[PDB]
Amino acid sequence: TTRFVYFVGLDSCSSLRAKVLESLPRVRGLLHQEKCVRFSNLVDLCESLAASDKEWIKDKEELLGELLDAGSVCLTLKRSSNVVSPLYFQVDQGFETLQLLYIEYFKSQPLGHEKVFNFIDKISKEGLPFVLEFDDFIFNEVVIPTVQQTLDTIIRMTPQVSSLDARVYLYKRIFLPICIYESEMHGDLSRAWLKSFDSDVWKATGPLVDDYTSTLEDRYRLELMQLTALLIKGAPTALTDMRKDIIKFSWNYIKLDDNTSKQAAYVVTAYFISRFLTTRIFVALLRCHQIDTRYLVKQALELLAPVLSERWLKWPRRVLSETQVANIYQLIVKFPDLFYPARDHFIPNIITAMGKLTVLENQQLAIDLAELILKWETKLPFAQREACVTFLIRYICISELGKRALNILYELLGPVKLQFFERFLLGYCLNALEVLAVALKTWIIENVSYLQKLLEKCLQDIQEILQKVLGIILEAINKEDEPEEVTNFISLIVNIIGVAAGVSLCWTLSLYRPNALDSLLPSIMRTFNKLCRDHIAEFEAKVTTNLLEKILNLCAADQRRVFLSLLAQLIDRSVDKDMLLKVINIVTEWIFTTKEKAGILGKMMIFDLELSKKFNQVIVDIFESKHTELTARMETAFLFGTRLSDVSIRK
Amino acid sequence: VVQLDDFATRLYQSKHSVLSEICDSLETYEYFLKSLIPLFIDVVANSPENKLRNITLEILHRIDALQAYSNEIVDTLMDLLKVENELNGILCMKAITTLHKTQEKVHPFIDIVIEIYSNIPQVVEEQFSKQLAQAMFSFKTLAESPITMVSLYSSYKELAASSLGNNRANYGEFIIGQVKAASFLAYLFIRRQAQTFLEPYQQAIPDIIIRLLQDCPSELSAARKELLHATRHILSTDFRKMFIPKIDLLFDLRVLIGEGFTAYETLRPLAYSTVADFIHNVRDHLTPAQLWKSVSIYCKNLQDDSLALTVQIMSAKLLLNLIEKIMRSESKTESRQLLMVIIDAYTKRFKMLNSRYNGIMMSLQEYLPIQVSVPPEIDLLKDSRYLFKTLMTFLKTIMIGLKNSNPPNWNETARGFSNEDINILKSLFRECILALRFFTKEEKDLMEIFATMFIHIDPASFNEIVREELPFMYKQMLDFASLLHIPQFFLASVITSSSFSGILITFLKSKLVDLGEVNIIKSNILIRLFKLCFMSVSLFPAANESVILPHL
Repeated sequence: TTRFVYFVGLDSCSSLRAKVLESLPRVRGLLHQEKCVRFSNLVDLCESLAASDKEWIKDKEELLGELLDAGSVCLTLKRSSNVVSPLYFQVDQGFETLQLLYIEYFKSQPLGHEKVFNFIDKISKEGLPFVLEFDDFIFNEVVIPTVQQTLDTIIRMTPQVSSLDARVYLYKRIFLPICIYESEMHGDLSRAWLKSFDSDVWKATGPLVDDYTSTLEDRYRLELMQLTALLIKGAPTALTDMRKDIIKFSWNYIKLDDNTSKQAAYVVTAYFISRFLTTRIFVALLRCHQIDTRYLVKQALELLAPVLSERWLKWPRRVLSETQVANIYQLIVKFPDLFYPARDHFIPNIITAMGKLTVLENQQLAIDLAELILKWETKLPFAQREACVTFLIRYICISELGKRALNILYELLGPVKLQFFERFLLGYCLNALEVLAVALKTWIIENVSYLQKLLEKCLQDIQEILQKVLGIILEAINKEDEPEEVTNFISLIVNIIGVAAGVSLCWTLSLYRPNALDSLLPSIMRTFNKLCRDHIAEFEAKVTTNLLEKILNLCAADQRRVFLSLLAQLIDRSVDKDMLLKVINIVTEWIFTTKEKAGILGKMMIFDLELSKKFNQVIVDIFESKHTELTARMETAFLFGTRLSDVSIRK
Repeated sequence: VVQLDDFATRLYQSKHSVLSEICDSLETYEYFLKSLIPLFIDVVANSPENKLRNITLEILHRIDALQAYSNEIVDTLMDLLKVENELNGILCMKAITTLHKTQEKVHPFIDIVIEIYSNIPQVVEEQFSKQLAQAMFSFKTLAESPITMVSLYSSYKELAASSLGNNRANYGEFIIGQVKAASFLAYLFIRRQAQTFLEPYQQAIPDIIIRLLQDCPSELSAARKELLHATRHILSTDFRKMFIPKIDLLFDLRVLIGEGFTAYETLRPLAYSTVADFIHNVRDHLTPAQLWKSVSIYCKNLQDDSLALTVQIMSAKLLLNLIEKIMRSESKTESRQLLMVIIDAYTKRFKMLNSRYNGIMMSLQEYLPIQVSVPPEIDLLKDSRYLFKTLMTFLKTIMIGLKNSNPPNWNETARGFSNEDINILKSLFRECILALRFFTKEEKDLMEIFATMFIHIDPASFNEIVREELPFMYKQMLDFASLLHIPQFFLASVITSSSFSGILITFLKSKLVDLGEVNIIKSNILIRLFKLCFMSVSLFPAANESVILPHL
């Protein structure tokens, strides 16, 4: 029979296909006579016919219903789990191929009653709708007055008794995407499905909601909650009768015994209150909870707090009067931090509670609580600022999260204990960052004064943090002398060393003052570090080379000997971008040691066979502005630049 | 001094004094505890006297006289455990247990806890309170805390209470007592691995656990989670793992009873992990019908997209675990049907993965108003890559096992397939090559795994698959050139080279007509295919000379 299916599929046997079409009623007769008659064979005939002729399936709805019934009974036969393998795949291929036939027949005409008839039939079949084709059809349906009337039909025939819980869940799983997608472009979702929804759902589900049992229709309950919430978000409910119906609806689902659905009911009630007596709901929602319930209660609290002001913070404070639940309270006091001035007395108590609780998820909660305490202390009125600075300094010492804590500590200390944190590798780096940030901004001055100890002793990365702290403190003081001395010592150490710690020290010294050892071009140590960088071309040496020291060492003239050594090393070593730039700058300043300039020119010429192009452009500028060995090497450079490929310099 | 502050705080009104003392304790040694006792002395749950006593107990728990307070707490716990009334001593029992952990009367405290646990069955029998059962569980924990030898007597009392356990107020009390008995059984299971069980019947505790699972309502989600924890502690003991299968006939009873949505959410991952470990241990003794039930339920779980990546991947791990039991038995045609279902499930998973390719580079569920769980933040592309790589690794061994299960010279070579087998293999090829589009060395290794898993297939079925799907081969190389490696790996092996040369050469001869007018990239792919076919004869001249001679 499968060979017969293929033969019918081929276009050559058109007469045979027509003869088979003549016998369309007869072939189903043998099926009505499972094991004896293969459903898969007849369905395979069906897809061969459908592929051959597109008009074939337009009038096979009775045939499709008979095939659905046959598939249902065959599946019930194949659901036995006694012997190892009575389930044979041919019925399965029949199932998904019948699904494809249904997809094609649904593409034939846009009416949506046949899909829900299929859903009604599919209550007993274990096989779910085909993942690709059926979901593509659903998406096409989702992607207008016809949409509204289809939704109206969907809602009007929704409560059919023949539907079962799983198929109802799939039915709602398909109903939601059209609602949300239209909500993406919606103005108010008032474009007549809700008209029948008025009477067909909340009044109809009265016996269902009054069950007071936690069973499988919790899916129905949760989807009703979600749909009502979406409708409220759209807000087309001008009339108040449906509003009263929905508030009674929410109260009744509050009355259900199942917990998670109950916090879902509170979430729906919070949405209803936000859209437009609530103190009891608030105080009940402040009660303890677990993970699956904490997510719901915290979402309800977040959506309920902003609208509770006009409908107040004494009750949560009283609740705190009598952990994970404590973390939830920290969240629900951190969010209304903007509302903290309204409850003036709550701000100091909340700040104290946050400070007490602060001293993974736990670390994030502690950081959030510390930030909330700092913000509440700042916005409460001083003594609060000092307390916030001390708490943030302690948090930073305990602990980029450390950089954020340091910034928070500096902000709190802006407007005494910060000096102790500044007083002498994650903890050391955090302390150095806090000292630097506080110096940049009562406690701020003490931390700036004590940042010298942090710079000298942070307690490689810790040393870099301490050097950066010294540089930042010196720059802020420039706008005490101890931060400047610490920065100068760090610069001297980095320049003498000639890895990232030295580069950070050089950058901090350059930022603090141009007169630092690394910053100052005439300084011998910085030029020696540049020479060390050029020899191998050790991040301190690279920072010194990139700084103004290497470029302006030639103009300083000491730095002259170190610059000559740098030029000799660069000529001896391979050409590198930083080394070539330093050599070019040194030569330009020398023209405006002679042997060092000659060596730099020779190194550039060797690098020629874009850096040499830039050096030759500088040479062009010099000649526009315009010792025998220097003259000879200038001869060589001039002729080599003439030989170069670039048109501009040659011309 | 704290004692001075307490004395200052001390210096109808009883409730107000208790509230003020509690507030002072919240705001703020032996002397401090010493001053607290007169304050409590100076100062039916709703009853004002009971409320004041509870407030004093809470204050004592928050914070010589400490020994007297501990003795009073022990007496209150003993009274609460023995009798339904005066059950408000849970805080006192917790404070006494905390004091025992850290003052030298730990052994008398453990003895009192054991006495309370032994009197708990009498209280339960008389009632048939719930707080009495909770106090019994707390006493069992407090007795397990020290290294005292009374642990054996405490365990015997707990076992007796569990055996005894196995109106709305009555229903709630029974549920809470069942939860407390579940906690006690979990403690007993934790202590069971250390030494041989002294209970008269080893399987009696698993039977009690199963009965409690049946009895526990869906409302008590925490109780069912604790029962799940007890079940995962069951897997530690091997003898109990041997005893369970004769009792756990149904692997799905725990899920059917969990009709609540809370259970419907929490049960799947952890409970399926418990059964995963259990089946890993007891695959030898599984009934073939039970083997089908397990493989089918885990196929459905893998099929369901509501589950997380971990659940699907561990289901796949158990699937490759069960192919061992599949091939250990006789290589009958009926046995291979389960493996065919396995590969069909894998293909369906690949189909669902491929359906979301364009979306990654329905999934519109982020905008629902009420989310019942924290939304995942895992990157879709990285998750797809990891899932596909691990599933490919699983299919490597799955296909090796399929090769080592040839049905009736047939066993050695030329395994026989039915039409459905060719259909499902062509599907697997379809979605696998479609998934390779997710896009180096890792992709080359994946293609090598693919080549290894399809070279060992029967040459006739392999030839049919290649002949049917090579147009899709070409359609895919037209997009990404990295797929050119699969024909190279096919021609590299001597087994598949002789056929693949013929199929590829006839397809290229068919498509030679349009090679001219087509653009540069597509023509380049075509010439690369021709070049690969031409080195195919160079690599293995003996088998390729005859096939490539006529077309030249």
